[PDB]
Amino acid sequence: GRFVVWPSELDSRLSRKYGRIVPRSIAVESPRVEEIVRAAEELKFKVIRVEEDKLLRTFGMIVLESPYGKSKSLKLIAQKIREFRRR
Amino acid sequence: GRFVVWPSELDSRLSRKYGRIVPRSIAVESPRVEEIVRAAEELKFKVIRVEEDKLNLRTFGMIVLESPYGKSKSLKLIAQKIREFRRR
Amino acid sequence: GRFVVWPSELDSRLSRKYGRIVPRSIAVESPRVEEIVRAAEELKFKVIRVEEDKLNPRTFGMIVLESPYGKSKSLKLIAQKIREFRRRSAGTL
Amino acid sequence: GRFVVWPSELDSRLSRKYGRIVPRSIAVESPRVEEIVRAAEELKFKVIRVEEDKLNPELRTFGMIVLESPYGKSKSLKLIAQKIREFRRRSAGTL
Ligand SMILES: [Br-]
Ligand SMILES: [Br-]
Ligand SMILES: [Br-]
Ligand SMILES: [Br-]
Ligand SMILES: [Br-]
Ligand SMILES: [Br-]
Ligand SMILES: [Br-]
Ligand SMILES: [Br-]
Ligand SMILES: [Br-]
Ligand SMILES: [Br-]
Ligand SMILES: [Br-]
Ligand SMILES: [Br-]
Ligand SMILES: [Br-]
Ligand SMILES: [Br-]
Ligand SMILES: [Br-]
Ligand SMILES: [Br-]
Ligand SMILES: [Br-]
Ligand SMILES: [Br-]
Ligand SMILES: [Br-]
Ligand SMILES: [Br-]
Ligand SMILES: [Br-]
Ligand SMILES: [Br-]
Ligand SMILES: [Br-]
Ligand SMILES: [Br-]
Ligand SMILES: [Br-]
Ligand SMILES: [Br-]
Ligand SMILES: [Br-]
Ligand SMILES: [Br-]
Ligand SMILES: [Br-]
Ligand SMILES: [Br-]
Ligand SMILES: [Br-]
Ligand SMILES: [Br-]
Ligand SMILES: [Br-]
Ligand SMILES: [Br-]
Ligand SMILES: [Br-]
Ligand SMILES: [Br-]
Ligand SMILES: [Br-]
Ligand SMILES: [Br-]
Repeated sequence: GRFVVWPSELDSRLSRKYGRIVPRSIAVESPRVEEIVRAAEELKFKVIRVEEDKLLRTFGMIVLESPYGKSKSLKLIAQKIREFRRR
Repeated sequence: GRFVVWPSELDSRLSRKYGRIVPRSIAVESPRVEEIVRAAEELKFKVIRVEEDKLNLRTFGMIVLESPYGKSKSLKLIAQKIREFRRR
Repeated sequence: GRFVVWPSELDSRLSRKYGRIVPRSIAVESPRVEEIVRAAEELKFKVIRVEEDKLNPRTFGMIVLESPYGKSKSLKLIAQKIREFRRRSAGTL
Repeated sequence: GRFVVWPSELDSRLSRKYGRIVPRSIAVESPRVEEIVRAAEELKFKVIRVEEDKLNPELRTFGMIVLESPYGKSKSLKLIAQKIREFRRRSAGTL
């Protein structure tokens, strides 16, 4: 359905307590808003909103619409970002 | 622990497909960012980030919170506090 | 005209080099986005967009407004309105 | 000095009433936040803050940049606009 993706949810540098949701092996180090959006589009998810504030440290959020629930979508996104990085 | 809260997650005007997470009876109608921040503060959750963009005003936003509880339980507690504020 | 207001433009805590536009005596300490919005509404300026980001540590943002005056005059009027708001609040109760 | 750049200030698609500061021929069509940042960096300005919000009505964009420049804002906006025009000509392969 529709949900928010917060980059920390996919960040392998973080504990679950600090925001990571995906298993650390699936997660990637310091995922960027730009990478998440790129993956979402490759995965044919609809991008509803992308907000980014850079102060440079980046703070951001993405709202997505997907054929699947958030958990599954986050994994597909993390895997896609890993692909991007392996090339 | 730490997690994001997107207002649509506790919006009773939305189906689960369109973003709602909490049970529709606990959900509240059109929760505002300010309402969520106020509830979090009353619940002694730590507010880490609050972003809001308002256009023409239609609002878009997110809150990052630190809670002793997981997101599901925290969203429910927040919804209840918002209901309480509104009732006054 | 339509123009952006950046809160630092009227912040007396800041030097001109760091972004303050209005004279220091008219500027106010740490103007909040919400106060600028309230001032604009009392001044009958139309608010087109309000963006704010608050980070735990604090506040960043911008307001797009329409005003019958140029930006420089409008900033001064907003600063003076906020000064009035804060004073009215202080004397209350 | 430090100041804000609001992309509409240099957007040739807009009238002055809707926010455009610089002359229309210097302004460029729909300058993107990222283009302004790229221009500022090329011009040796220092970028302090960049905010952008993109909403699906591809996406409608809203944003602002805080910059530091040796020049006043009016001249900096013109320099930025003309630099973006140059980048775009390069991307188009038209000099
Ligand atoms: Br774990
Ligand atoms: Br989380
Ligand atoms: Br993006
Ligand atoms: Br949204
Ligand atoms: Br964040
Ligand atoms: Br699923
Ligand atoms: Br996987
Ligand atoms: Br989260
Ligand atoms: Br954060
Ligand atoms: Br939103
Ligand atoms: Br929970
Ligand atoms: Br629960
Ligand atoms: Br409760
Ligand atoms: Br402006
Ligand atoms: Br303007
Ligand atoms: Br406001
Ligand atoms: Br706008
Ligand atoms: Br700022
Ligand atoms: Br005037
Ligand atoms: Br524009
Ligand atoms: Br505009
Ligand atoms: Br004009
Ligand atoms: Br005009
Ligand atoms: Br012209
Ligand atoms: Br022209
Ligand atoms: Br032009
Ligand atoms: Br152009
Ligand atoms: Br164009
Ligand atoms: Br950028
Ligand atoms: Br050089
Ligand atoms: Br800033
Ligand atoms: Br804007
Ligand atoms: Br400089
Ligand atoms: Br100059
Ligand atoms: Br100017
Ligand atoms: Br151009
Ligand atoms: Br061309
Ligand atoms: Br040519």
